[PDB]
Order: sequence, then C-alpha cells, then structure tokens
Amino acid sequence: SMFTDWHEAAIGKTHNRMNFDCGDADLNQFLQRHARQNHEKGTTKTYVALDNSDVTRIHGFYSVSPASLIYAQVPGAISKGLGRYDVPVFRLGRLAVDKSMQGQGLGAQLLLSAGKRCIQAALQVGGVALLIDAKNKQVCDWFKGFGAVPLNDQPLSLLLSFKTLYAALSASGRL
Amino acid sequence: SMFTDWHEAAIGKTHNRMNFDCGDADLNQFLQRHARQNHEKGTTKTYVALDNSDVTRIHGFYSVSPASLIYAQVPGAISKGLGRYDVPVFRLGRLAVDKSMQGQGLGAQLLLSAGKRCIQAALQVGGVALLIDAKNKQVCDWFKGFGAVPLNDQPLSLLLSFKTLYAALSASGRL
Amino acid sequence: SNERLSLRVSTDAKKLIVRAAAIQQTNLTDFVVSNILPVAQKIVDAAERVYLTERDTKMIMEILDNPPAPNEKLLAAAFALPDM
Amino acid sequence: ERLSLRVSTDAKKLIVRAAAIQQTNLTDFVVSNILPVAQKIVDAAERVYLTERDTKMIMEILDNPPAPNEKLLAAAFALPDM
DNA sequence: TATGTACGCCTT
DNA sequence: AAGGCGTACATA
Ligand SMILES: CC(C)(COP(=O)(O)OP(=O)(O)OC[C@H]1O[C@@H](n2cnc3c(N)ncnc32)[C@H](O)[C@@H]1OP(=O)(O)O)[C@@H](O)C(=O)NCCC(=O)NCCS
Ligand SMILES: CC(C)(COP(=O)(O)OP(=O)(O)OC[C@H]1O[C@@H](n2cnc3c(N)ncnc32)[C@H](O)[C@@H]1OP(=O)(O)O)[C@@H](O)C(=O)NCCC(=O)NCCS
Ligand SMILES: [Ba+2]
Ligand SMILES: [Ba+2]
Repeated sequence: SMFTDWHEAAIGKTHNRMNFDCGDADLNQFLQRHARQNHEKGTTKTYVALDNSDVTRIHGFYSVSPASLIYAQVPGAISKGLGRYDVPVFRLGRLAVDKSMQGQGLGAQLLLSAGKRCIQAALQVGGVALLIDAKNKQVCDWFKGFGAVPLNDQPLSLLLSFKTLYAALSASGRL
Repeated sequence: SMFTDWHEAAIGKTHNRMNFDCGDADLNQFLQRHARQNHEKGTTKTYVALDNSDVTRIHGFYSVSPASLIYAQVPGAISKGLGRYDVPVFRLGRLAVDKSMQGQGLGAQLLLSAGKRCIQAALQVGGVALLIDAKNKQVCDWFKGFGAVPLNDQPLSLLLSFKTLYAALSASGRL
Repeated sequence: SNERLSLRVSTDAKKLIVRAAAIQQTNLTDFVVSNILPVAQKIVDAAERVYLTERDTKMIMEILDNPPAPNEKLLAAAFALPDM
Repeated sequence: ERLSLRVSTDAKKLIVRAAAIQQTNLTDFVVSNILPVAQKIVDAAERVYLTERDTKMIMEILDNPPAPNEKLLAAAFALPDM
C-alpha cells in the first residue's frame, strides 16, 4: 500500500539530486540546481524524503516559504473583533515524487509532512494555513482531494488550514 | 487577593465611562472619548471588566491591536530552519484598573483575559505573543512579575509568549 | 500588477504641486507618489511594526523557541479569571 | 558590472554631500546602503492580494475549517515518525 | 452628492 | 506602455 520506508531531512550536500527525476522539467531543475542555494541563503526551504536503506537516495521533496494573505475590506469584519491586515501562511510551492516511487502514496505523506513542518514553525513565527501552488487542473484536483479549497480568483492556488491538518496529525499521533 | 465577581464585555453604550478613574489621564481620556470609535471603526479593540452587581460599572479595561515584530539579520539563522521575518503579535497597548479597586488582582486578570482573547484571534489571523507597552519603569516591573521579558533596546516594551499564557490558561481550564 | 488613483484637488493646490514638481524637475505623478509613499510607510510602521535589533531578535527567538513556564502570579490570575 | 544612471544635479550633489558627511567615497556609500534594502525586499514574505470574494471565503474557512477527510487521515497515519 | 471607480483617448 | 485628461456612473 503506502510506502513508509523513508525519513525526512533538509536538503544537504550528501543527497543524490542528480538521480532524481519526477517527469517534470522545472521541478527537477529546482531540486538539482536551486534547492540548496535557496535553503542555505534564502527563505525557501526544501525537504527531501530519503530512503531508509540507501540514505542518499531521494524519493521526493517539497519546498515551503513564508507568505501573507492581504485581506480586502469586507462589510462587517471590523466590528467582528480583532483582525490583521496581513495574515501569515506558508506557501507549499513545490511537491514532487520520483517516477520510480509514484503511485505509492508518498505524495500524500509529503503534504502531511509539509503541514507538520509548517505548524511546528508557525508556533514560533506565526501561520494559519498552507497556501498551495498547483501546476494545472490535474494537480489542483489532486490537492482538492485532501480538502484543500481552490481560491476563486487565482484558481491554481488552494488553501489548507492548519486546524484541518492539525486534527489529522493529532489523531495519528504525529503531533 | 483576587476579585472575581466581574464579567468581561466589549465596550458599549450602556457602560458608564465618565465614572472611571484609574489615576492616569490618558487612559481615562482614551476610555472616555476614543475607545468606542476605534472599536467599531478602527483596529484597536477595547474590552471592559464590569461589576456583576452593577453591570454598567467599569472596574477596568484593556485595549489590544495587531502588530508585527520585524526580525533582524541574525547569523546562522537563515539556514537554521523554516522561518519568516515579520512575526505577528498582538499589542496590549492599554491596561487600567479603577482606583476604587486597585490591589485586588484585577490587573493580572485583565492581562490573562487579554492573552486569551488574542490567542483565540491568532487561531484565525496569526500571532505568537503579546507585545506589552509599559508607560514607565514601575509599570514595566509589574508586568515583569508575570514573566514578561523586557526588550533590551526598547525598554518599556515587554514580550509575553502565547505558549506561557496558554500554559497558564489550560492549567486553570480557561482554554 | 498595476492600478490607478484619482484625487479631486483644488485649482490652487494644483499650481503649487506643479511648481514644486517643476523645481524638483519631475512629473506630477513622480512627485506626488515619491513624497506620499514615505509618509505612508512611516505611518504604518509606527502603528503596526516593531523593528528589532539583532540582540532583541536573538533574545525573542530564544523566548519563542523555549518559553518560560508560567509562574505563580500568572497562574493565580488564570485561576481567578472567571468564565462566563 | 556597473550601475549607469542619469540623476538630476540636485540629486547628485545631495548624494555627494551625504557621502562626504559619512567619510566614505561615493561608491561604497550608495552600494553599502542599497544592498541591505535589496536584501530586505527579496527575503520578505510574498504578499497575496485577495479579492473581496476570496477574503470572505478564506475568513469563513479559517473560522469554520472542514474536518480532515479519509485521504488526509490515511496519509497522516502512514506518515513515519522521524 | 462626493468621493472614487471607471470608462477611456493621446501623446510621448 | 505610461504621464495625463475627460467625465459619466457606483457608492455613504
Ligand atoms: C503528484 C505527485 C506528487 C503525487 O505523488 P504520488 O506519490 O503519486 O501521490 P500518491 O501516490 O500519494 O496519490 C497519487 C494518486 O493520484 C494520482 N495523481 C497524482 N497526481 C496526478 C496528476 N498530476 N494527474 C493525474 N493523476 C494524478 C496518481 O495516479 C495516484 O493514483 P493512486 O495512488 O490512486 O494509484 C507525483 O505524481 C509527482 O511527483 N508529480 C510531479 C510533481 C508535480 O506535478 N507537482 C505539482 C505541484 S509542485
Ligand atoms: C497597574 C494596575 C492595573 C494594577 O491594578 P491591580 O492589579 O488591581 O493592582 P494589584 O492587585 O496588582 O496589586 C498592586 C500592588 O500595588 C498597589 N497598587 C496598585 N495600583 C496602584 C496605583 N495606581 N498607585 C499605587 N499603588 C498601586 C496595590 O495596592 C498593591 O500593593 P500591595 O503590594 O501592598 O498589595 C493599576 O495600578 C492601574 O490601573 N494603573 C493605571 C496606570 C496603568 O495601568 N498603566 C499601565 C499601562 S502602561
Ligand atoms: Ba530515479
Ligand atoms: Ba470610580
């Protein structure tokens, strides 16, 4: 069923990026050429699912960065209580599985793993939701299957609340 | 000594604001002519402690508003993990207790009350701590008694994290 | 990502702004926006932002990473707090 | 590379005078001040401007979030303890 | 009814 | 491809 024989780590010098191919040119290029520079020197962080036997083999990765939702003025909100102009979220910008491991539920686990990582970080820096970047309708439909909700405008973006994610991780005992 | 025969409300029409005197003119003046307008038009929300017997009598009040801490360029912290540079907090900008009952622990309870309200709002708009403005060193020392930590390069401002306040609130069953 | 803006102003005010735009050797938009954005950001900053030094950044990052336990005064207040 | 710019006489003189006040030459002054600005801009969190309709929807989702469904829960229980 | 948002034209 | 102007229509 679901492949569970992997562990997570921040991308480092040890990991075998060149052997990683997910069938999408741009995601491959990010992991192979840009992930490490952005991780060590920037706000975009990249985490890889590593095989448990050969611990340099990348089965997949996701990248996350900080973002803010700027609410528009809406009738009734000011009275409704405390608000904020810029609501903090984490953008799940990239999520990819190696072709040799697709169809085994690793994509779904990486999404929960990105949620877990963002909730834990949000405890120290703020955040209420994952904002998810979908390449196309098919990817969007895939994320929607997990309960992410597409934005009406800028429709290749979905929102998955930390509350929803937290309930799932709590129940399983991961948080 | 902890007075508990009071209840919290958002500032309203029926509350006698002119009887309130805490020994500070600005706080008194803010409550009398400004607290109301900002509460339903602006960003600062004001909540009043009201006597259970005389529901129009104000024993005290506090005002809270969203703010952000802008972190500086700290070495070795970029790569340290998932983070962001604008960290949401809530500012406890005003806290006052009517002179008729200073010394009965209402101020400490309004502090906990403010932390609870902000923790709840932070579930929807983000937030990790209370940022407390003290008007002088005595007030600042008072807040430090509850575990708030003064800023080094901004004394008179203190930070009280939501984890500390949550730990107190859950322990007493208020959250 | 572009927008637009339209301010009804008085006729005498417009002469002022053109002469000042002229003396500054720029066009109307440049003068108005380059002078109003600094005022605007200074306003949101003082209201909604606290710019931390490196020392306070490192202090606060430590607090938020490992926050102190609630103390006796904070607990006494939490147990006093009534729930309605 | 190089930065080639056309600046008014009043602007050039003001940069010259300030560089002078700062006991530093004209290249280190402009450059040493503008990278920290530039660094702050690129490290800042991306801003996502919502329409009115999306604000309403997002506020409602953050107010009343949906429960985790079967696919999310299944993924959660498969997730390894790291 | 008084902004402010919108049509837009038109050169630079 | 933007600094400007004209001018009617959507909102407290
Ligand atoms: C999408 C992806 C991450 C899923 O990884 P996965 O491990 O296949 O995800 P799971 O195995 O957990 O569930 C995948 C299921 O949905 C289907 N699916 C996933 N993405 C799909 C897509 N883009 N189009 C069509 N079907 C898709 C798979 O066929 C599979 O069906 P099954 O598992 O029911 O047999 C993976 O296919 C991938 O790496 N795609 C390239 C990365 C990518 O497209 N990223 C887009 C945003 S960065
Ligand atoms: C700070 C304040 C809220 C405390 O109210 P409280 O919680 O009811 O006071 P406490 O129960 O904490 O006990 C405070 C101690 O100092 C004393 N005290 C309280 N307020 C005092 C005052 N305004 N002047 C002098 N002594 C005071 C109390 O009698 C007690 O003394 P004890 O140590 O002998 O018991 C109250 O002083 C006040 O409203 N001051 C107005 C100005 C202000 O609050 N500024 C803060 C925003 S910067
Ligand atoms: Ba491969
Ligand atoms: Ba009185």
